[PDB]
Amino acid sequence: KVFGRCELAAAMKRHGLDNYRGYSLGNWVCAAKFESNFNTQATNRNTDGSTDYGILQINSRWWCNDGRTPGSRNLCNIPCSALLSSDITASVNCAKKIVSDGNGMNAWVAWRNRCKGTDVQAWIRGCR
Ligand SMILES: O=C1C(Br)=CC(=C(c2cc(Br)c(O)c(Br)c2)c2ccccc2S(=O)(=O)O)C=C1Br
Ligand code: NA
Repeated sequence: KVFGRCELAAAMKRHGLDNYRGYSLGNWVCAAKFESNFNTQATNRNTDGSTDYGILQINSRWWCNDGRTPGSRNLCNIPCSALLSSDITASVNCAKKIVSDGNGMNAWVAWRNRCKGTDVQAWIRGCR
């Protein structure tokens, strides 16, 4: 599913991401924009053999099981395919674990390089 901007904001807000660990909703929408262009079926194969999955491009080395990332963990205790669903619940709850790592949203390269420090509030402009 390719979400609309405010459609994703509403789903992320309903799922509690607005100011989660201090990160305003716009930060999460911005991260999803640049990680996946709002597409739940986004994937990217990395150099190390891991794969990033879903609207927030969550990685199989630590967070989900795809059966093809040797030596990896499954800390969110989900198949990586669950991160591709139209329903973003699994991606959101796994992201909450990630952002609690200690490095916050810096875990998302696209957030650090394209959202951090910018006017992230624009990403929820006009939404209810
Ligand atoms: O006592 C509660 C009550 Br009541 C609600 C909630 C949640 C919730 C709340 C709202 Br409101 C909502 O719109 C959605 Br969707 C889920 C929730 C449930 C499962 C997983 C994550 C959440 S989380 O989103 O809170 O992380 C958790 C506890 Br504990
Ligand atoms: Na894994």
